[PDB]
Amino acid sequence: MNIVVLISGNGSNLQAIIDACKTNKIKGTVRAVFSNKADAFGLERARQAGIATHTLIASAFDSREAYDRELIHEIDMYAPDVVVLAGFMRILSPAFVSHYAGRLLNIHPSLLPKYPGLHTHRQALENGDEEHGTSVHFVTDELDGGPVILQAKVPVFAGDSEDDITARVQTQEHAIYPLVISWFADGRLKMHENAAWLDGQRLPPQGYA
Amino acid sequence: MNIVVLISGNGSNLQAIIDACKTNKIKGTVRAVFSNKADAFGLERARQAGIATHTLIASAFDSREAYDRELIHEIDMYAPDVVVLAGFMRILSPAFVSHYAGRLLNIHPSLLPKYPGLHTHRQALENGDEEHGTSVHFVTDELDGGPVILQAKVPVFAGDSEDDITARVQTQEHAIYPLVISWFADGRLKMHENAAWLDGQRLPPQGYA
Ligand SMILES: Nc1nc(O)c2cc(C[C@@](O)(CNCC(=O)N[C@@H]3O[C@H](COP(=O)(O)O)[C@@H](O)[C@H]3O)c3ccc(C(=O)N[C@@H](CCC(=O)O)C(=O)O)cc3)ccc2n1
Ligand SMILES: Nc1nc(O)c2cc(C[C@@](O)(CNCC(=O)N[C@@H]3O[C@H](COP(=O)(O)O)[C@@H](O)[C@H]3O)c3ccc(C(=O)N[C@@H](CCC(=O)O)C(=O)O)cc3)ccc2n1
Repeated sequence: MNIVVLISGNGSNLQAIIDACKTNKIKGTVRAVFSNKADAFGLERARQAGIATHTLIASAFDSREAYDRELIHEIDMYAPDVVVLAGFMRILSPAFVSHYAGRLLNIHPSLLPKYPGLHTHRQALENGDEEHGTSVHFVTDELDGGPVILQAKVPVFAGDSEDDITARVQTQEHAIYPLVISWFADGRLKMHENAAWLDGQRLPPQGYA
Repeated sequence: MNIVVLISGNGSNLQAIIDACKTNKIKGTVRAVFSNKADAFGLERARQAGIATHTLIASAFDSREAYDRELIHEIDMYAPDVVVLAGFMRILSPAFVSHYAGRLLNIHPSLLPKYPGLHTHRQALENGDEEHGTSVHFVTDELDGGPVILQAKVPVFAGDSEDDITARVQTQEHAIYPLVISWFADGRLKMHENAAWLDGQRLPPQGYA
């Protein structure tokens, strides 16, 4: 079970994945870590774990197509069974999505379909939401990004700051992302016809419940 | 690509495999190492590499069936895509072979079908063979042990001690076992109907040539 993780920053989710592989909770290994930002601390987490790292900077390519062409080329050297987006903040082209159809995962910090874009925590707090959360989903060419596999909700209280909420959501992420990856590694989770199936059961719109 | 290696001694072949996974020559990872001997140095090589180790001593079991039942139970916790026998000096039962059918590899220190048993080096020298070598094969419940995938031959000269020939063959082992495993990891090597196939072609009785 070869895992390739794509990141853009801190890498706390990447770390939770690395940790779960080490305990064998995830019966697999992170073979390589890719980042579109050279200064991402996630690259350091990978280097300290003895994991191969690669960085592709946008300015080194003259088109989004060329960038993804090289990205696919480099990722495939590791023969990934699953490609995991963990804080990767760069849109992946349809060609990339198709190439890894059914084996591309993403984690989005909101209770989809709400706040499908950027600044999710900011929006939750400013709109005074009572609940917030995160969603792990299969990435497809669909307009909504793909079928949700699992969500985690967290309460939002009056005094909470954006950092308070962000950290609270990330704690859930560190738990559900490795869990979802373990379901995939175990062959229990599969994507088919733009739908997520767990243990042969078609999952509802907001994931396993 | 999860690899589980079974050993009984030194572990030099295990090391060559670990090294090839590290360089990504083998697009996979050794997830666990099993030994039927607590004193095997190979276990130290594994521990130093941060690889989970397990030892199953024969005296702790009252039947070959019970021993293999536990071995299967423990190996499966790592969800191996390939089980690699590298110096494992204990016969595996038909149930074990069947359980890992098509994904069980072994390396034998002789140019099969010659000297299919023990003390191969001793025999090659005593009979005055001008050639000796090693054979990697898929393990099946057949009388010959399974289809040969690849062999490596070494010349034998007058004046060579059993230690000389053994070391010479060992050098070839370290080259061909990781190669064969890389072919399996790349999806190029498959076992179909007790025969070995590389790139869709049925391999010769004595392996790839
Ligand atoms: N085909 C496809 N489909 C999706 O659904 C994608 C989903 C994402 C993630 C995200 O929705 C943010 N949605 C995901 C998100 O916010 N991820 C959160 O990250 C944290 C990481 O924590 P950690 O590092 O401690 O683990 C975690 O808590 C995790 O939940 C998304 C979308 C667009 C852009 C973007 O327009 N980028 C511009 C550049 C912008 C700029 O740099 O200025 C571009 O030109 O491509 C960036 C991110 C990225 C690529 C995708 N690609
Ligand atoms: N079903 C099945 N089929 C096969 O073909 C098997 C093939 C083997 C390997 C071997 O042929 C030795 N043939 C293989 C062999 O000699 N391996 C060589 O080892 C070196 C390791 O180097 P390294 O450690 O530095 O990497 C390398 O150069 C490598 O090629 C074989 C045969 C019989 C016995 C045995 O009768 N054992 C008794 C007694 C056990 C005891 O005393 O405890 C038993 O009761 O089971 C053991 C090994 C083991 C289990 C098998 N099981």
